[PDB]
Amino acid sequence: NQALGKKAISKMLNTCYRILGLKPTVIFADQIMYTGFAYAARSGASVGI
Amino acid sequence: ARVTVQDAVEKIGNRFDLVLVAARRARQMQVGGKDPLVPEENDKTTVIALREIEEGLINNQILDVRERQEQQEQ
Repeated sequence: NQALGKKAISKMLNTCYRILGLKPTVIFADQIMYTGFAYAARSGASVGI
Repeated sequence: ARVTVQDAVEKIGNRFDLVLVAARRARQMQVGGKDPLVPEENDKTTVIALREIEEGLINNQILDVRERQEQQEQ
């Protein structure tokens, strides 16, 4: 329930590692990467003048 | 396929000795004179030895007592 700006993501991954273990944090990292890529492409943010 | 060896690590905790144990088990099953105790999923003997350790059926003491048993047999 935040903006997840490259610092909340790191903290969330750290809590997942320090709470659950190693396999769940690996699967979580892969899922985060995939969903981020898909939704960044869907948004279509572009830089104009 | 064992993508993570965390459980095998914690079964016998060194992250350094399990390499030796798995190497010994793989040599036994690859050179000859051994058969896997877990079902073979057409994978290499490396992950088979690691899965054997993960299930808890192979460690240093068990391997040593088995070797003693075969030496006594011959």
